[PDB]
Amino acid sequence: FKPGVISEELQDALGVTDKSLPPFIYRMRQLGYPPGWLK
Amino acid sequence: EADRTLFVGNLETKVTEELLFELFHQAGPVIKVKIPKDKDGKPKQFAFVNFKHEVSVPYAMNLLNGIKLYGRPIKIQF
Ligand SMILES: [Br-]
Repeated sequence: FKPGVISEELQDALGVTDKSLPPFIYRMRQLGYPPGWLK
Repeated sequence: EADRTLFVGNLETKVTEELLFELFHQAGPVIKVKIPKDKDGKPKQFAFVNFKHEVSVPYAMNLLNGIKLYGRPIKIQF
């Protein structure tokens, strides 16, 4: 599980311009570590 | 007895099962994503995301609801 690492197909779907900007990591830091990955 | 299924709607037509798999994989391990068919075999505008664990469902709701895919914000009603 590598958070915010996504494929090029998903980047185009998300509309991400810059591949070095990790998506979803900012909010995960707030929500906490996804519980379904702990187990 | 545990419900690990999410209903996600308002999907743009280009959204695929593999695309949703990778996206919801961020919220937790995903088992499968199914986009049901119409009476003429047409894909519907919603999908079922089945997680390995129930706890992944509320988390994905907060993390991923409203995210725009191809300009269309997904709606996670489940
Ligand atoms: Br986000």
